[PDB]
Amino acid sequence: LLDLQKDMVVMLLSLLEGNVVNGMIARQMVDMLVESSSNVEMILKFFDMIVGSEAFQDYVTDPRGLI
Amino acid sequence: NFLELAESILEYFRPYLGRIEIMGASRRIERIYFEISETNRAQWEMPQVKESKRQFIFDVVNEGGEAEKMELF
Amino acid sequence: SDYFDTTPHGFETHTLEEHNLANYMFFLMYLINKDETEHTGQESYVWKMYQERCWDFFPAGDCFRKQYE
Repeated sequence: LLDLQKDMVVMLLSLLEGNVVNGMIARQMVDMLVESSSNVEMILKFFDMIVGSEAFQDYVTDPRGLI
Repeated sequence: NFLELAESILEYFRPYLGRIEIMGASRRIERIYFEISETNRAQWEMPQVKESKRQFIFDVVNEGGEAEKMELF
Repeated sequence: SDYFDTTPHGFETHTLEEHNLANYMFFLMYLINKDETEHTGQESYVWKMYQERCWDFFPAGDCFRKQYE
């Protein structure tokens, strides 16, 4: 799924190489990201995730990990 | 607003979100974006690689500044 | 240089493809090595003014790019 994810956005990045500043084709992209506002908010907030590693160091139990 | 909502990702990838400008095909200046290996945003920092860039700019500004000034780069 | 960097590369062309100093000399060869009957109206003009040492014909300020858009 994630693999596919890339490809999807990749086509979008293949859709934006030709842009002016306020090109139609790009502001339609913003228009969809805002049409899918919270819906995209979810994917971007999936990327809160190493990263949290230090918090494990805050209350590590037995070096392998475990909390 | 949607991106102020998304700040963390941009903050993480900022170091190695490469970007430049080109006069690409359409004559207008496209601004491409490209991945940079985090090793590439490191190897170009500490060593001779910085001073070599300094030697470079010294060898261009004092010698080039002309039609080669892109090419030599 | 700064006006002529507005175009790509630019100023190095203006010093070659345009005025390039030398070509005024080749053109002064071309006038002196050419029959007075054979001149074109442009070249006859430049020849005449050259005889009178008015020297207006050298561009000053304006060039072909300054003159146009």
